[PDB]
Amino acid sequence: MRIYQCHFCSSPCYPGHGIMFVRNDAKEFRFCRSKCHKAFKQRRNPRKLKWTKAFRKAAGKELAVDSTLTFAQRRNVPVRYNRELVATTLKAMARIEEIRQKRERAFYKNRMRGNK
Amino acid sequence: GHLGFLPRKRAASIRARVKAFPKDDRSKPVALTSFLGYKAGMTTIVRDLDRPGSKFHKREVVEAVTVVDTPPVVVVGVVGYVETPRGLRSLTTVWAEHLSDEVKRRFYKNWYKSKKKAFTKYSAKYAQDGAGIERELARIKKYASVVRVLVHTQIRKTPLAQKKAHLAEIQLNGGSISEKVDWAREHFEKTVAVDSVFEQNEMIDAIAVTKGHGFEGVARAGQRGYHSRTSINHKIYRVGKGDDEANGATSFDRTKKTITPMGGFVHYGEIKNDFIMVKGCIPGNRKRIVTLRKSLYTNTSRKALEEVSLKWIDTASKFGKGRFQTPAEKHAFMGTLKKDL
Amino acid sequence: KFRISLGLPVGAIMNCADNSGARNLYIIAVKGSGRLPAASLGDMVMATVKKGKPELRKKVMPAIVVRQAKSWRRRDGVFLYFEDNAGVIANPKGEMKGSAITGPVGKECADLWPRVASNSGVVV
Amino acid sequence: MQLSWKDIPTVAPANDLLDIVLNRTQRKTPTVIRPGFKITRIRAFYMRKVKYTGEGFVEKFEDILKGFPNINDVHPFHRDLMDTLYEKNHYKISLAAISRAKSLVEQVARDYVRLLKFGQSLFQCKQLKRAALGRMATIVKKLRDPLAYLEQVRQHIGRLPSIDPNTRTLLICGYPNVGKSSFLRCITKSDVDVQPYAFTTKSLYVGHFDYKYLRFQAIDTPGILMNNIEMQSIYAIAHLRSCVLYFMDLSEQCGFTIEAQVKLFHSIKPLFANKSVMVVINERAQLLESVKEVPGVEIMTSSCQLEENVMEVRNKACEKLLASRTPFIPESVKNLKKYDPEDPNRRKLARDIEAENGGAGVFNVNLKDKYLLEDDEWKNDIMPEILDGKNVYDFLDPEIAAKLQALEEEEEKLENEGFYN
Amino acid sequence: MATRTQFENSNEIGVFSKLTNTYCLVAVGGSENFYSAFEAELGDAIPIVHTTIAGTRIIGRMTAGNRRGLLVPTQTTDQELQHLRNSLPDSVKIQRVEERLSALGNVICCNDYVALVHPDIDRETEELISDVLGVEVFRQTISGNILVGSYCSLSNQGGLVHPQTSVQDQEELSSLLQVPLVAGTVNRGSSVVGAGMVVNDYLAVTGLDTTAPELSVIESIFRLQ
RNA sequence: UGUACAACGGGGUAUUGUAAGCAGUAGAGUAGCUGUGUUACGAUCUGCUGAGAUUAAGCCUUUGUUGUCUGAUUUGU
RNA sequence: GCGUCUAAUACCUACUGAUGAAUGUUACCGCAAUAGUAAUUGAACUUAGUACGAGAGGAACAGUUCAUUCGGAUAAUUGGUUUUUGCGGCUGUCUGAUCA
RNA sequence: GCUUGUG
Repeated sequence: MRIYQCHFCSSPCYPGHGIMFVRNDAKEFRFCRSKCHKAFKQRRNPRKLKWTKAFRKAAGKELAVDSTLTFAQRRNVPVRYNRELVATTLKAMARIEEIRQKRERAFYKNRMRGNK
Repeated sequence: GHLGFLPRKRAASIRARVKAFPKDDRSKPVALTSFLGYKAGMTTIVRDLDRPGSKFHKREVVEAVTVVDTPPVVVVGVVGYVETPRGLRSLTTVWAEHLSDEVKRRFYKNWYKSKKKAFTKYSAKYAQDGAGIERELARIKKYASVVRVLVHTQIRKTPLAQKKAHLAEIQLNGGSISEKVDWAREHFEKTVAVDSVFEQNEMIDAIAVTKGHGFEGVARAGQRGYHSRTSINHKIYRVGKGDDEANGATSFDRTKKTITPMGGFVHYGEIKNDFIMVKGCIPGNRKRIVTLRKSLYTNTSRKALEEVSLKWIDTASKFGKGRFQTPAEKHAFMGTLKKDL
Repeated sequence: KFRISLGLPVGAIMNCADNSGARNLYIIAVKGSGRLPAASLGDMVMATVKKGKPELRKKVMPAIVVRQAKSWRRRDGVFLYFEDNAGVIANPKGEMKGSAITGPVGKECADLWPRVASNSGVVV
Repeated sequence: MQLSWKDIPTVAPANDLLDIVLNRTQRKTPTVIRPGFKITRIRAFYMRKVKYTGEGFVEKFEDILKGFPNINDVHPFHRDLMDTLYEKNHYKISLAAISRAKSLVEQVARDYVRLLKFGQSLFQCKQLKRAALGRMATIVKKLRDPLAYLEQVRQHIGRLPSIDPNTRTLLICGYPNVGKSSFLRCITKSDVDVQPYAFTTKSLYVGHFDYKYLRFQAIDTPGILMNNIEMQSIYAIAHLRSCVLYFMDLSEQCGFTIEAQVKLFHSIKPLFANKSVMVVINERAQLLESVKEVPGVEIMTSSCQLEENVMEVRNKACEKLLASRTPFIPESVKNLKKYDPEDPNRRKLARDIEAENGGAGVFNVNLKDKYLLEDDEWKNDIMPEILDGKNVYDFLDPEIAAKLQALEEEEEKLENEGFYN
Repeated sequence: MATRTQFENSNEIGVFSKLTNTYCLVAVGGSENFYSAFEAELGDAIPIVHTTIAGTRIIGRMTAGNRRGLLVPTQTTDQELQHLRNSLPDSVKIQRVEERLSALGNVICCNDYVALVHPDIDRETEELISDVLGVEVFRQTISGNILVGSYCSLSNQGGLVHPQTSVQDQEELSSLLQVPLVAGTVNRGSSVVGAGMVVNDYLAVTGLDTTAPELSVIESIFRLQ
């Protein structure tokens, strides 16, 4: 099983959900619920839609770049199985979830300061 | 249409009684021939398909399964049957004297108006020095050749706006009927867990009333739906437990998310008690009582002997085009919002 | 041969996905399968070239559909579809007549036709 | 297929064909009619029955004609073979009779269809239908002898050898069963007896073998002394594009003298001497050497008691007919013994293991313990691949111990300052 | 060493399996006899692993590589990659390659020392192949066919080039690879030798339909004996 | 007359998509005061604002507010 | 029994549906005389390149895996489908002006 | 108390 961010909305694409498009350019475009796929069919730019993650990241509504983003890179070269490595990765992911939540909360607080 | 299922009249009652029971033997331990449950929505399942000779051997297969609530069932009585030229005849019935309020309500159409005298006199009679019950048990044991145990579902443990319990007879598949009544003595007022009867990878058949529609237009008008239907070769994928976490977890996913979809099931509540997961669909809509049985026959085929390898269970919100599996994941992906602060 | 979503109508014209000199295929037969008949990805169908060199015109030849363009449920759950209908021409034994196949090639079709996969440069 | 004719359908005996056709037309066509039926309805009923019977007869005759090949147009060699096995004129007569019977049946059916339309009574139409059916039956019965002849010739044509005269081949010839029968029995899988009596073989036995990966076929001549067998052998020697291997006997085998063999060879010499002849022999030998004087014949003494030498003769005949940075090999490969399919000590292949467990059917093989690891004790792992909605493969990598420490240090460098406020 | 085999009554051996001087890969088809066919001629000398690419039985033509390492297309799932790594010795490198196309086996024709790829292949793909596999990369085509990987086959002892390859092209390829090259057919006149058969420095596998002349030509060109 | 139920409200899940209004240096274009030269009008843009609205008439939950719990008839070995 | 390029294309009664007096009342459970009855055809690895066969060609059962047709069911994912006339925008456009 | 295959 694999999970990929929607090409349009960047939302997670769980197995058996959404739809995929194979244009003549021969690359996989993963899509979330129909709404965004139909929006893509209209050639709408996700970087300009107010309600999509791409615009928010580009517009700076949420933290555009963070150190935590580099830890979620899909490794290309395979790695030999190791139970200790699996457990350490699970612990690291558990800690990274909390760290990312804290950083996102801090960024949101630093963005809502304009309400004062 | 199929002439076999004609006539297409409506079912006699919401609950479809078991037409036949699995063959009986006098060597195996006593066990329940069938169990009662309630249809609870549907969900997707993805797992590796270990099947010799198949094109997708050792591959991943995505398929849909239904979820049926199966709260622990409690025994309330036993019915004995003697053999006669005119078929089986019920000679006597017994009760445990501790009938719950739910089963008492089943005998009344207007509970609040009633004085609630369901088993007061019977309860007093049972409270004698065993003469009024031991004699009946001995008579049942002496003559009865097959023993059926009366049980009902704990409706109070189900998120349904119905206090009325469902009472149906359950047959025993063996046990040297002397030992059948001995086991019944040891199970009066007790509850039988789902895991103590059924198990994963076991092939079972389901009998229930399918979705009804009403008047509908053999080139003639008539009733459509709401008929008893039996579906066989239904594989049990996951056996749920209502006394532990990780109900929806797997050795692969190993997440602490419950099987209940985000926001709850559509037109149904939340599954917290014991539940059963079977591939395909059962002929019955949501909030519908269903019964399970072991196919009435010994299934030695590969589809039966094969062992499931559940990898991941979908729990996204069936309410609309749900995408997030757990509230924590949604919060992490979406982040804090004006609602939080 | 696992079931896939059909939808190709009889008489449909699909682009020729090989450099054999043809550009379209006129499907007139659903040979190899048992009501309104229809073709599907990976199915061998006899067709006649409508647009192309005169040599290939008016003669029925076998063809294999490499693209359907209609949404179908893959056995792995993920739904996918192509941009347009396409097919390739080959002999009844599966030997690809075209030297090379162009455009996307269905994974399900390539798996069931090893010769097509060999001559197919773009799987999926 | 020009080299075989086993596809011919079996011919139906005189009575069998008529009975089969009558039953077929009776079963398919309607059967119940009444005198009160409309005249047009009875007309259509009888016309349909007669037409169906006629079409059945025509189809049977056409199938018989199509199956049986035209002797003239098959091949000169096959034509001569058939003319030796049968009579060309008689066979053509039978074919013409079949064609004429089919044409007469067609004409009678058409005429009766054109005639029955003017009947008045039901019995008149019934009598006309009986007339057509009886005419067809009489026409069929007139072919009682040719039908049997066709059946007999079909029963034999289907078992004739399918030789290809165009491809390279070798012919063995000589006096009846001088020993060439043993030569054929040892040069090819073909099993032929070598009994001492003259005509041990009564047909052109054929066998195939491969030399230098080139396909070769050999034909065993029954014998040469006129007779039909002798004519067939002569035609096979002449028409076939094959060399002829004459057989002789230095011993008393077959009870024939060398002089008789020499005389026969000289008598038949003119029509095969130019085909690259070879002579095999199983103080009169001086006269036998006179054959060496012929430019195109060579002789080599031998015997059937040492039939292991047939390979040398085969090789000679085939040659005469035709003339007319270091690699990376692991040391393990160069050390492991080659697998022996029958050695009791041979390693048990995965095929045997699967068969013992139940084969590729009821039993499914497992890949556990097959993959290498640092430790084999913990081989049993599930590889969750997912955790809290995040793919493990996006985090499964070495050195994570230092990355986690660095991340914790970075978090500590901000928690103390309360930057998250 | 030359052996005749068929995978589930299929003649295309080079499609259902990938074989090299250091490892061998076969499909996961229900017919295990295909694995036993390779085991008989190889045994435990080199690892033989059941594997697939995106669940396909065409792993042979979906992947390309040499003794130094193996390459897989983007369609290969991470689970398949980790299974291959676990089942493949660490001495052999594994590296996923991303391209518009997916058929790496048809697009890359290479041996233990040289590689021939699609002229318009990804720019970084040539560097990745040179690094992981340690072989030269040449943007060239043989027999006027774009799919060099399937049409042609290369090894260290020799190479069976397309039967229609010109004499000049054969001479140039032999001078570049420093190994003999001869044009011929396989699998009873099958022009796509690479898909029909696989070959290494010490073993050759061909379809059952392969006629005796084709087997002799394969033995001679690769100098097995 | 109590895990009783109804109507609202809150929370959970979803559809759509950034609201009425406020302030601004971001500001087409017109006027004045000849080089954001300056200031009024002012198409739009920016932050509040993944904000606002809907949310069961056949979704889930309920601790919060609040109301109800008695109207006639029939049935006998 | 089942189909008929594929293995092959030789004005009232009846009706399905739904009420309904009855026997001491009501209610729960169960048996079944009875009327109907269903699955269907092919391919795919085996066994096989074995038996057979000079060759060309090429068996079958036990077991396993798939698809067509016909029937009973489900919206778990996708499409259809919208008086949720839900949301946002827009056209003519009125409440004097702007929201609504 | 008609009808069905051999001029």
